[PDB]
Amino acid sequence: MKVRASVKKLCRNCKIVKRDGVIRVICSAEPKHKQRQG
Amino acid sequence: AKKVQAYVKLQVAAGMANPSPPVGPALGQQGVNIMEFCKAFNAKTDSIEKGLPIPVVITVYADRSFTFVTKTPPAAVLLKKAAGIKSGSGKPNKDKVGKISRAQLQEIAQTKAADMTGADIEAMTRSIEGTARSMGLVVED
Amino acid sequence: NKMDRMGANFLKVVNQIKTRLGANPVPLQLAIGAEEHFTGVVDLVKMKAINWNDADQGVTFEYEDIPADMVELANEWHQNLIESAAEASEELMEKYLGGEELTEAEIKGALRQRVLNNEIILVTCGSAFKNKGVQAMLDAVIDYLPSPVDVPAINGILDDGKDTPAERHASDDEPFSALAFKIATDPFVGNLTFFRVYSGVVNSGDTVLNSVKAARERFGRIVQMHANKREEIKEVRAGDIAAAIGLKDVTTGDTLCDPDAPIILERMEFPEPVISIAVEPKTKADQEKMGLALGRLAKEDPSFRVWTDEESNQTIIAGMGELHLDIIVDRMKREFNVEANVGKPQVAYRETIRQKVTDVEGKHAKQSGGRGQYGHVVIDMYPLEPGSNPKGYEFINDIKGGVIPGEYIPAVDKGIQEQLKAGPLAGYPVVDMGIRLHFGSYHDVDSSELAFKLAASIAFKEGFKKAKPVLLEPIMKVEVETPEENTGDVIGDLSRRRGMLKGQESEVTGVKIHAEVPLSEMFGYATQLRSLTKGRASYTMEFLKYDEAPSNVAQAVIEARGK
Amino acid sequence: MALNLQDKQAIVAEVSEVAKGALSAVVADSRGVTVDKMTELRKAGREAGVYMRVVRNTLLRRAVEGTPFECLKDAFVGPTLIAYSMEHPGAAARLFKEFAKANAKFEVKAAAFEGELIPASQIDRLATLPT
RNA sequence: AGCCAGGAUGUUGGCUUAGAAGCAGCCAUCAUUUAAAGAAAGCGUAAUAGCUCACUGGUCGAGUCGGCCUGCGCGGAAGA
Repeated sequence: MKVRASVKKLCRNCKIVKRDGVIRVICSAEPKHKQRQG
Repeated sequence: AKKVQAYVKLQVAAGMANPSPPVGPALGQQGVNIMEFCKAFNAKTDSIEKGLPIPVVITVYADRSFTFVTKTPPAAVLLKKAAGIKSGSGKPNKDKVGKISRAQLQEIAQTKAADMTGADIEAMTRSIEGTARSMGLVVED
Repeated sequence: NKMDRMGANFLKVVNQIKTRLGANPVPLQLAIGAEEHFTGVVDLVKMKAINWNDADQGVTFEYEDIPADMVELANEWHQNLIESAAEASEELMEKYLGGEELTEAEIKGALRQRVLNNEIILVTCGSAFKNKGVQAMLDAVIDYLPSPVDVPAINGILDDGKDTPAERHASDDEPFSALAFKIATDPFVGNLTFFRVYSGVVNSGDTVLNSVKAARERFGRIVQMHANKREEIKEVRAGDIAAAIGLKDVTTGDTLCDPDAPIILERMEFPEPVISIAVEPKTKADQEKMGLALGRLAKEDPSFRVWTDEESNQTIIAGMGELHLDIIVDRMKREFNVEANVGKPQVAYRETIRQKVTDVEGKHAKQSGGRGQYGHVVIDMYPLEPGSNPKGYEFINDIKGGVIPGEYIPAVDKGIQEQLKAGPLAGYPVVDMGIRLHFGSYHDVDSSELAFKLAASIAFKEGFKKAKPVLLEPIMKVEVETPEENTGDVIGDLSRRRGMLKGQESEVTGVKIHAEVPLSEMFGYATQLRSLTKGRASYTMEFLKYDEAPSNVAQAVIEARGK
Repeated sequence: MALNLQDKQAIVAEVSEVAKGALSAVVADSRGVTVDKMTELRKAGREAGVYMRVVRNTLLRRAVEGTPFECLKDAFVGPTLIAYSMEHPGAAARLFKEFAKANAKFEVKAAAFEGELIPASQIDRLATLPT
């Protein structure tokens, strides 16, 4: 998981969820697009 | 079992019967062999194309044979061997992009309307006209 | 083998052999227990279950009763074996049709005949590590595999081929007629030649005429083997494998016999290697001490070819995989104590003009102060398309002005021959090249062709470089036959390399795919090919054309010498 | 855009072609082959006429509000997609013949010979006309 | 919003003429066939496969979709 401080929707199927105060990106296509903190 | 679902689009032109030699080997598995290497093309394509633009067949039958609903000559080879000019893509901006006439389009219908049809023989005429014309340009006749 | 391991099954393996390879396997055994419940083997002829003993004590058998957990399936494959054996001949079918089972002896003989005629394959199970099933496999070895004479009689041939020129068979009276099938490297006595005596009797020191290699040989000793230990024995007879010592001329596949000539045995076939690299010892002084071991190894092994190179001074070798060359390089370091550090084979670039002819001259004379006489010729640099003249050099004469001396015109072509072989681009032989000549200067005295040749040298080296030939790189015609699982994958690798491709045709058991690849890239291509398709691909690499490609590796020789 | 005003336009524009001629059809969205579908709507044109308009702008209520100023029961677009095909030449013309031939042969659905009707009399085809 | 499905046989494109593939480089080229042909979207894109840029009629009945400014927040934010 990337831990970049500026997470975006890098692809089509990368969505933005807000688990536990932190904004996480859960990508359903390429697990390279899992980025951690908003 | 169906129409051409062996769509490995690669072959020689209609000069030498679907020569793999000019097809190239990026084609995975399909079954071209000595059963139908020269089966129907060299028999009933002599009025279609011999050494000009030719999209190739990938058709196979339903009873261990090779048969399909065959069609007539390719339009981009009829309205281009009757037009002289071999343009189209490649130089479509500053030069003449191929000779496409109205009688050329009606003749392209008359030549490639055997089983290659559309909403009518006139719709297939619009088809072969888009063929001759959307190569990039046309001739003034 | 290896039933003892996790997920191991028997009927699935039987189905595998039945379906994939195309044969017909019949169970001669059924296994009691799959992974660790494996405790022994139940049979379908004896119809009794064997439970071997504990670790490394599996010598015993302890014949025991078939457990009821497997009685039904044992009965099913028993009857299936019964009918499949009765399938051998008619008198075994009707007797069974009468409501009576055949007996062990005739089932065994009938199946054994099936194996002789190569119709069937029998399967036995076991676990060579837990020491179970080995003896019961030996049981099958005895009961079903042909003995030397049970096999059809060997097809011997005279110096000419017929249906039965030399009907040979295993006999103490038959002529000594055998096949030297294996050589081995022995440092002590030089070589060590295995041979399987098809027919006859031969003794120590006795004569033998090498029917193929056209010489007579002798047997300094005849040693049968215990996997390494050479047992000294007096003589060897038919059906008895042995290793001959000292016979010099023979290599693999040759046929050794008496003077009565069953000279031609059928085979002279061996595969072609696919990997190639070059080698070099601790220093270039030991090169003969390296080529010597290489010669021994190439006389021992057929597929491994020591390949002295003419273009460069390297010694390249060819094998059938990364592992085979690896044993060879260590075996070379180990048995022949000269270590060779390895690299890639050098490339084979080339030179030729595109299409254009260019007019050029080169002038210099000699005798202004009374010296010897000169030469001078005008030339124009026309190429032909790659592959136009099969002879790499074609000439047309046009001398009309300053006509060079009557015995000097052919030497002008033969001197531009030197410039062709020289290849003023990077030293490489210019190919398909042509030169046309027009002018010059002469008298009716003794001029020097060498001056015309140097003159032609300056002319060649300028006019070629300014007519802009092409610096080509070796491109090979490739053929690869691989199953339909990784056609796309192997083609992908090829295109990532330099993929120029030929076509596609579906064989019975795969796909026919040919292509065009650079020899600068195909070096280690074999291991990668097999790794991309589990090693189910067949392929050979051969030359089709030379061609150019944008590459900054094109200056190595230019760096070593030349422009 | 499938708008309400443009739909009030297109519904009447599709109802006029059946208010001047004869019966039409539809075709659902369940199964269509490449060559079959292309050349088959092609042959629809070549047999019935250039009056083949596979348009689906007859929403199960939009048609019932725009076309149904007469024959108000036109909410039979509660079936699947609509590939319309009217015909000018006679009552239930070669277009309706294509409908009947494609309802069950070499196809998925051709509107199950629902057709249309200006007369809409008792349930019987028109074949009591010997010649 | 969820449930029913349809993208060539002119077009290995007239094509960097062995295509670079019915949707690689490369040019453009709806090409009527439209609940549709882009000479294309993720998988074969150097190949077909079954899912399919796109698009829609069916389904189903009250809200619905993106923006712009903005109050207040959140992550950024790790020491003895």
